[PDB]
Amino acid sequence: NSIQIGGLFPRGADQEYSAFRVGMVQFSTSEFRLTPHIDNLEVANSFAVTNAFCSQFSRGVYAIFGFYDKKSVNTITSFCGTLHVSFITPSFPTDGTHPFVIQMRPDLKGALLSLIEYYQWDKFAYLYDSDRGLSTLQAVLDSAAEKKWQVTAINVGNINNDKKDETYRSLFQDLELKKERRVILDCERDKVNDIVDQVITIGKHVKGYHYIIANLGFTDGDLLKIQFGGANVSGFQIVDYDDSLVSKFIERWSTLEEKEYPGAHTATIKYTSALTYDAVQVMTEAFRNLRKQRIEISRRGNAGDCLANPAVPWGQGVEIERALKQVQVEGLSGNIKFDQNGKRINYTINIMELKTNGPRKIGYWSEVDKMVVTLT
Amino acid sequence: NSIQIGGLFPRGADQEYSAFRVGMVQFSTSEFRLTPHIDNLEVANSFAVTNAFCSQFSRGVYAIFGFYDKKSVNTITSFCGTLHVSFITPSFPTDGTHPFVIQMRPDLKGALLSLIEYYQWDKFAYLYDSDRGLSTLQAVLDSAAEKKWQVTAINVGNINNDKKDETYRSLFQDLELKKERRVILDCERDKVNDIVDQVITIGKHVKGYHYIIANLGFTDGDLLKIQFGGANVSGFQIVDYDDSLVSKFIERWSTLEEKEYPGAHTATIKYTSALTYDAVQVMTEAFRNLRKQRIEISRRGNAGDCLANPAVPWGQGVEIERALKQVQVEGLSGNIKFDQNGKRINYTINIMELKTNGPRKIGYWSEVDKMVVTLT
Amino acid sequence: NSIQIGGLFPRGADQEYSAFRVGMVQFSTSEFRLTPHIDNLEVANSFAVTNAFCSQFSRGVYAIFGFYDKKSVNTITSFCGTLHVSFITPSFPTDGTHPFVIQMRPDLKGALLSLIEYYQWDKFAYLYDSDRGLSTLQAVLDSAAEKKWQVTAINVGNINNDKKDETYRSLFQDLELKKERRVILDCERDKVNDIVDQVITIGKHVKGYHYIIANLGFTDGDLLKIQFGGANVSGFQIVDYDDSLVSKFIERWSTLEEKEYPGAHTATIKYTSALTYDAVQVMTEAFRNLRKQRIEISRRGNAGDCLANPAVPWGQGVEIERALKQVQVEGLSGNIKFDQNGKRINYTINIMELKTNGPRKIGYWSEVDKMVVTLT
Amino acid sequence: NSIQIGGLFPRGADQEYSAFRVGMVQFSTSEFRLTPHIDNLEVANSFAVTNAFCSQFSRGVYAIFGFYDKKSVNTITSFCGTLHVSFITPSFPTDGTHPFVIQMRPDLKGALLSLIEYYQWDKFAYLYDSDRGLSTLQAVLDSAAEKKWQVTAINVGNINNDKKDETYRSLFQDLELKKERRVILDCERDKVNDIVDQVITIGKHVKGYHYIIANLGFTDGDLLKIQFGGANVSGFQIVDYDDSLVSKFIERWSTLEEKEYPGAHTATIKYTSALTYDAVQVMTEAFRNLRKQRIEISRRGNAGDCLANPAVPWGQGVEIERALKQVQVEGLSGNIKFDQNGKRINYTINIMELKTNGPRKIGYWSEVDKMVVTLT
Ligand SMILES: *[C@@H]1O[C@H](CO)[C@@H](O[C@@H]2O[C@H](CO)[C@@H](O[C@@H]3O[C@H](CO)[C@@H](O)[C@H](O)[C@@H]3O)[C@H](O)[C@H]2NC(C)=O)[C@H](O)[C@H]1NC(C)=O
Ligand SMILES: *[C@@H]1O[C@H](CO)[C@@H](O[C@@H]2O[C@H](CO)[C@@H](O[C@@H]3O[C@H](CO)[C@@H](O)[C@H](O)[C@@H]3O)[C@H](O)[C@H]2NC(C)=O)[C@H](O)[C@H]1NC(C)=O
Ligand SMILES: *[C@@H]1O[C@H](CO)[C@@H](O[C@@H]2O[C@H](CO)[C@@H](O[C@@H]3O[C@H](CO)[C@@H](O)[C@H](O)[C@@H]3O)[C@H](O)[C@H]2NC(C)=O)[C@H](O)[C@H]1NC(C)=O
Ligand SMILES: *[C@@H]1O[C@H](CO)[C@@H](O[C@@H]2O[C@H](CO)[C@@H](O[C@@H]3O[C@H](CO)[C@@H](O)[C@H](O)[C@@H]3O)[C@H](O)[C@H]2NC(C)=O)[C@H](O)[C@H]1NC(C)=O
Ligand SMILES: *[C@@H]1O[C@H](CO)[C@@H](O[C@@H]2O[C@H](CO)[C@@H](O)[C@H](O)[C@H]2NC(C)=O)[C@H](O)[C@H]1NC(C)=O
Ligand SMILES: *[C@@H]1O[C@H](CO)[C@@H](O[C@@H]2O[C@H](CO)[C@@H](O)[C@H](O)[C@H]2NC(C)=O)[C@H](O)[C@H]1NC(C)=O
Ligand SMILES: *[C@@H]1O[C@H](CO)[C@@H](O[C@@H]2O[C@H](CO)[C@@H](O)[C@H](O)[C@H]2NC(C)=O)[C@H](O)[C@H]1NC(C)=O
Ligand SMILES: *[C@@H]1O[C@H](CO)[C@@H](O[C@@H]2O[C@H](CO)[C@@H](O)[C@H](O)[C@H]2NC(C)=O)[C@H](O)[C@H]1NC(C)=O
Repeated sequence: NSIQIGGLFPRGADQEYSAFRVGMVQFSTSEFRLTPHIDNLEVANSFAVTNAFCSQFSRGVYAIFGFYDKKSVNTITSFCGTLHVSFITPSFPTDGTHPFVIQMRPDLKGALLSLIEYYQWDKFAYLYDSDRGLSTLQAVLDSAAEKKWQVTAINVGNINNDKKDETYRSLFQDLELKKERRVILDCERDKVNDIVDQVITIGKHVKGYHYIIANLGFTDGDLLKIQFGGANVSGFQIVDYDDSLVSKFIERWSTLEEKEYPGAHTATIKYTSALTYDAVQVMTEAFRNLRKQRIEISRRGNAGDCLANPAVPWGQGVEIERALKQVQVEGLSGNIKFDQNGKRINYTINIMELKTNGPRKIGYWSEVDKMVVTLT
Repeated sequence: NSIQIGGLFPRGADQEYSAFRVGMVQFSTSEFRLTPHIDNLEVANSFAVTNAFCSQFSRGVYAIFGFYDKKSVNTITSFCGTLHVSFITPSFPTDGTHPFVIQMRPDLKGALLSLIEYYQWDKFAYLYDSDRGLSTLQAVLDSAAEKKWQVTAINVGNINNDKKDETYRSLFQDLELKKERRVILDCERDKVNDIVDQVITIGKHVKGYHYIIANLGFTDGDLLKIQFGGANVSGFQIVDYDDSLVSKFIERWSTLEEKEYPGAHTATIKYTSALTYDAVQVMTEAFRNLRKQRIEISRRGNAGDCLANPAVPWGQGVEIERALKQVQVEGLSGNIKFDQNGKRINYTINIMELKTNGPRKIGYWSEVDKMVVTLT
Repeated sequence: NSIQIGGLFPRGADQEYSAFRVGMVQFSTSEFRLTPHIDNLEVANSFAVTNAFCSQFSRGVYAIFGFYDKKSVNTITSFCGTLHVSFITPSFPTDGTHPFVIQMRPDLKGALLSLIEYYQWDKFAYLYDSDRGLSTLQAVLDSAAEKKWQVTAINVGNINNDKKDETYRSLFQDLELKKERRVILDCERDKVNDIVDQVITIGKHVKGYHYIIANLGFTDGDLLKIQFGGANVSGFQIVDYDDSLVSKFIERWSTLEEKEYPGAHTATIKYTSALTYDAVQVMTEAFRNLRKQRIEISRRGNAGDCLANPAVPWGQGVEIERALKQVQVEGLSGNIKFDQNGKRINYTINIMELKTNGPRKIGYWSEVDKMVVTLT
Repeated sequence: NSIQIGGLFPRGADQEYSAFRVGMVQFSTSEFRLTPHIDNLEVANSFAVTNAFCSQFSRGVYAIFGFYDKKSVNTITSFCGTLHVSFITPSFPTDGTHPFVIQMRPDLKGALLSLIEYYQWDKFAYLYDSDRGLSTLQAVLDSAAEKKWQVTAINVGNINNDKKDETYRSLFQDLELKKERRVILDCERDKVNDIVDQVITIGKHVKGYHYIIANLGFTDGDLLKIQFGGANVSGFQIVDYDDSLVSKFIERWSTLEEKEYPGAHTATIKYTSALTYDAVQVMTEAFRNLRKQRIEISRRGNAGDCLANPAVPWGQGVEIERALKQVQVEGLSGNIKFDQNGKRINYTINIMELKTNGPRKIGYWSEVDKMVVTLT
């Protein structure tokens, strides 16, 4: 027995594809071995996204895995919820109840606001980028209205790379006029690193300036260049490198070569690749549970084409969705439990601060609890 | 000769389709005869949008007219820019330079900020809706950062109809705590009408309050219920009902029947329908200019399909885009000139206020000029 | 046996006729069977009223039910007192002791003045209408002479529908000059509804204002549009919807159909219909008491005609009047006891106010007692 | 040739019937002599009013003359406007556009308010009686609202004759508390005389107390008993005893006996009888004009009965109405001109003050002009 699936990896996700392969070979069980068909493309081009989607749909697959941006999430959700096709993705969640989508990246607004109100903040800033959405921004604004805050929102995505230095320096210069020393950074690795570069240039890495990285790869970025500025730097983490299974995976990972497994001969791993690993795990577990449910869902014939008018769903797809949304395991990120829509639940988000002795966890967060303090 | 085009209209665009037909029958001529191919659908469904686009592309069209939304704009832009197929639309303009897309709805952030600084505001509120994007909100915030303002942003898009009453009344009830007497409404006609209903129900249309309808359909809404409250009100109107050709069109319009041309036996008209009329005008003018420039665009063969790998555009698409962007005429909205990106320029936006007698034009805004007031 | 009566209902008394039929079918019994003879007409036309009266008198009726107005009350009273034919009516009671007329609508001047002195008013306004007379106005004035008040009386009866808007808005506009924030509305349901519409349109339902609905149909009007304005409101309600038999009647009432019993598939009921129900009740009780007292009333011969000169009454008319005035039962309006003149006594009028949650009974007024407040 | 008409005179209108006969014999022209059928009755009993009306309608008459009170005006207006029958009356006018009615008593609100504002009044009283209506009261109240006055309205009609002295004395006693010396009296001869008696009893006839009699018989009442109190007494007049025709009529009138012409051996005459005279005159003139219009309107057959269902008008009645409403002569009251409704126009109202030398005219009033001052 075998299975046909699809992989939508953007040009440049070498580490993510490496982790995908590592998981496919680790969880490989002769009882049922999967057979994917990768398709790399510009993920921000809905045209190519739909091309690959229809290719993998006609290929006769049951589930699809891949990323998406704020320019293709709508396309993906529509196509999936129409053709009743499960789509797994670590990319940012969706601002709605989009079915047939398995969002592995947990939420962040909760822990972010918890940390904020824990540091007792009332006037700060928020530098955002539209590369992921504006749900965090909307949550921040509503919490400010309900908390009597004074936010200073700014966008740093439309700013090209040719005038970045001049612009950023201008923003940091005209920011001190309001005596604003505390700051937030809702951007990806590239943007946060460019911003830290501009910061070290202006020399604002001195103490009194607090910084929050509103992502999960607090350890993936270049940090040692500002760890000595005495600044109040913080950040979140989703992977805990000090656990049994994650440490074993890291041992098996760093010892790999950068030729047959690019972006894999390191001690740290991107949370995106960790979630790709966990996604391989959960897909294997769901298909195994189906195999153990005394059910065969082999497509009767060719699945068809996207443009089939009218639509042409198949209930066994709903069964696959229900199976995927009924999993509970422990992966690199931790307890992986889902809800009826697809979002994650009952997860852990380790908080981290940058101290002279390196990053140090100072507690965790969850949905049932508020922020916790562990480091005495 | 004859020409074939496409049409994408939502479920409920009766007035817009009527205006489209009116323009088709008015601007027609023996020179060329358009051959539309209408296709109604849920414009917020990317799958249906792709289906309609591919149908009208296989039909062998030379251009397309239609609307879009926050959940289909990226799909439309990608498909057009890839297939080199133009696409006219009055919907909210894109946040970038997307080729092969003719935007008819001019920008609003400039005039809005000019009006705000004219009224000399420093602490107000902003009610937005996830219907046309948050470009206006982002601009308001990134300009408040430099204008020393205190904004209070709120969303009203995720509100259901059963709880709309209790929710709206809670908003303004909370705003009393902050002493918020000045407000901005960046919402659609129905949403602003519901907001105004709740406002008058609560008793806030009385003097001491100010409101701003952040849209071009100022008169498009029902203001008679808030005209005699004594509260400041302001807005924008892209069509000046006191002009020659617009008055002639209104004469030909109100006289018509609500049977063959629904939403037509009235003196008011929605800016969406006005822009539809102007769109038909500019398309006819462009095709006439092309046929007059001793040119040939007729497709030698068929179009194939969207998913033809690799993508295969056709040459005359660039010429058609250059034509549609090389137009300078006048219509309901006023002068109609586009830039390389396709957005409008050298346009005017008449500012208005709600007096006890009726809404009068206090001034107008431009791109090369600021908010020119009219003291009279 | 059977009994024949008459019925005079205006053009539009659907709810009242429905309540009449409901009472006829409810209070019926094998003891006696009523035999109504309905006759609709313009109640404000004395000629038509005389025609109907003479028709139903020649028909050989033993009593009559029906309404009247300021232009027919004298006709009805004279005809009845001359022919010794009783006449039940919920319409406004007469300004005197007119025999053979059973008034069901209890007085209001006492409770109104008690409420006024309870709120401690000294300078207010009074809007009246030439629809039920000016007894309330005359009493208000002759009591202000002794209470040291400053009244501002205004009429709204001679206002047409085309100019109602501009006229109503002019009234309250002029009242601002006198700083008139307290008001009384002695008008019908439709008139008070129009007044309230114009009030909310102008922005005077906000705090700092007080209103009093000088009628028993407090809930009969639409208050949801003025409930959340923040302005004081008060009124009277003769039917307490929170009682056993009234609740049972409402259960039997709302369940009914709007086809056979129009204006019946609702939980609210107009005091006119309630008094119609109570009128049927008391008439049945009186005829049963008569048949039980070993009496005979059946007319030996016909009735002749109204204009029989000289007038020739019949003896049992005085007995029927004594019976109808010798009744003491309970119904929707409450206890039902009459005096020698025929007006009601030992009744109750529940005072009410408009709270944000709903209209609650703050107290009640009586004849032998004053305005008993309920602090709870 | 002859004519049949009707006369509705209340029991006690001996002087009015005498004047009626005097006019019928004076204007008696052999060209056409009228033949009335008098019918005395209690004018405040609509039953008897309708009885007499139907009697004179079946008798085969063309026009009707008589009085009415505030308890029969509606009956009269309805019957007339229904059967299209002209009704002449000196009684108080109607508060509406009641057709087929000839109101000979001019208006009074105009001249009353003119005199008031001429004496420069701002705080006074108003003692009214419902024996005529409340139009004067409503006019006074609206003029007060539009003039910033402080009126003190009081009713003295409901007060029986057994407690009149005690009540009146109480009102005069508790009136001085507001320092109210100026007073108005809107009552008939009996009530005004009783009030003057109570006044002379209390001794309030001293100067400083002003009094206005809001009727036209300022000279018909008992005045010499208070003419010496030095009070500021005023009053209106409609008849000027110092003119040619009126003086000749008085000469022919006083010389008559009180046996064949009761209430006629005097030097003064009631304005009601003067208007009866003028009504005889105008009816004769209208019938003469019809005779001179080459038209015969003899009823084809028996006119029928009131209760004829449906109604049974006749256009020649409309012709009679148009003829009566197209007269212009000079009678005891002066220029008698009518309007489309029936009211009078272009008349004179001589004002009068009570001085030690007796009543003295001090000007006049009209509809085209305001109050005038003649007595230097
Ligand atoms: C950077 O991080 C350090 C912790 O490593 C922060 O230290 C402490 O900051 C808190 C927050 O302000 C202080 O608490 C407060 O004291 C102020 C004094 O007026 C009071 O108003 C607050 O309500 C609160 O109680 C705390 O005393 C302070 N202690 C030490 C040893 O630093 C530091 O504030 C952070 N700086 C920035 C710019 O975020
Ligand atoms: C509604 O609109 C009216 C007029 O458009 C506003 O009246 C305006 O109120 C502002 C502030 O109260 C006035 O500005 C101030 O004027 C004084 C001089 O009186 C000056 O000393 C201050 O420095 C400031 O400039 C403005 O003059 C006044 N406009 C007019 C025509 O009188 C009103 O405030 C608006 N209401 C709301 C709730 O927005
Ligand atoms: C609407 O109703 C409320 C309450 O029913 C009214 O509040 C009432 O206002 C009056 C006058 O402002 C208060 O009377 C005064 O109270 C003070 C003590 O605060 C006393 O010294 C005065 O001699 C006088 O009695 C009354 O207490 C107050 N009621 C409550 C419960 O606070 C309000 O005025 C009404 N508004 C209108 C427009 O009628
Ligand atoms: C009774 O009638 C006599 C006329 O025969 C009135 O005489 C005059 O009354 C007028 C009205 O008040 C006086 O005019 C005023 O003088 C006051 C003084 O403060 C002024 O405030 C007014 O604006 C007006 O100009 C007039 O002087 C006075 N003259 C005489 C010789 O009496 C009398 O007032 C009447 N009394 C009453 C109680 O109606
Ligand atoms: C939520 O997730 C936690 C993850 O720890 C669940 O709890 C424990 O589950 C892990 C496996 O994920 C076991 O190894 C542990 O023995 C469990 N107990 C403890 C104390 O760690 C937990 O059951 C999940 N559910 C809820 C409702 O919290
Ligand atoms: C911008 O638009 C204006 C119209 O608002 C245009 O100028 C008018 O164009 C006509 C020709 O169609 C000229 O005759 C007028 O003189 C122009 N207006 C003025 C004030 O001169 C034109 O398209 C643009 N004009 C400018 C100055 O940019
Ligand atoms: C006035 O009306 C009341 C009802 O509001 C009546 O009294 C109730 O009548 C019942 C008999 O039907 C008695 O059992 C109750 O005791 C009465 N009420 C009270 C408080 O005692 C009755 O018709 C009149 N009562 C009075 C006191 O006038
Ligand atoms: C209004 O009535 C007057 C009454 O005097 C009319 O005028 C005079 O009419 C009388 C007859 O009624 C004549 O004897 C006079 O010769 C007329 N003139 C004068 C100066 O008295 C008058 O015509 C009527 N019409 C209007 C519009 O006022």
